[PDB]
Amino acid sequence: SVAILQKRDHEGFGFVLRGAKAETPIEEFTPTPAFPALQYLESVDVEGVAWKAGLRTGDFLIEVNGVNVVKVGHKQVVGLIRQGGNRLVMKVVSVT
Amino acid sequence: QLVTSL
Repeated sequence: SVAILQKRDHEGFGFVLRGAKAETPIEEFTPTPAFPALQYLESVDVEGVAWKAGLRTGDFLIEVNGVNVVKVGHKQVVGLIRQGGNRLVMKVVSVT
Repeated sequence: QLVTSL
C-alpha cells in the first residue's frame, strides 16, 4: 500500500522506524514475504499522522518518496525521510 | 539495528 503523509512543522509523523544499520547499501539480501525489507515500523502512535493514514505496527518500508529502500541502511532511510520535510510518501507491505 | 522516532 501507499500512504501520503502530510504533517505540520510542529509534529512528527507518529511512527518509530527500526532496522539494519549499514551506511552503504548491502547487498544481495533477498526480500521475502516473511522479511520484505530491512526497515519496518516498530510502532505507530494512535492519533498520529501515520496512524490516521492507516499505517500500522509491523509494516515494512518499501519506498520513500519514490526511492526503493528495501536494501538501504537505516541512517540513509532516515536521511531520505528527512529530505522530504513535512511530506512523506511511503510504500509499505504488511507482513501480517 | 537502529531505532528512530519520526
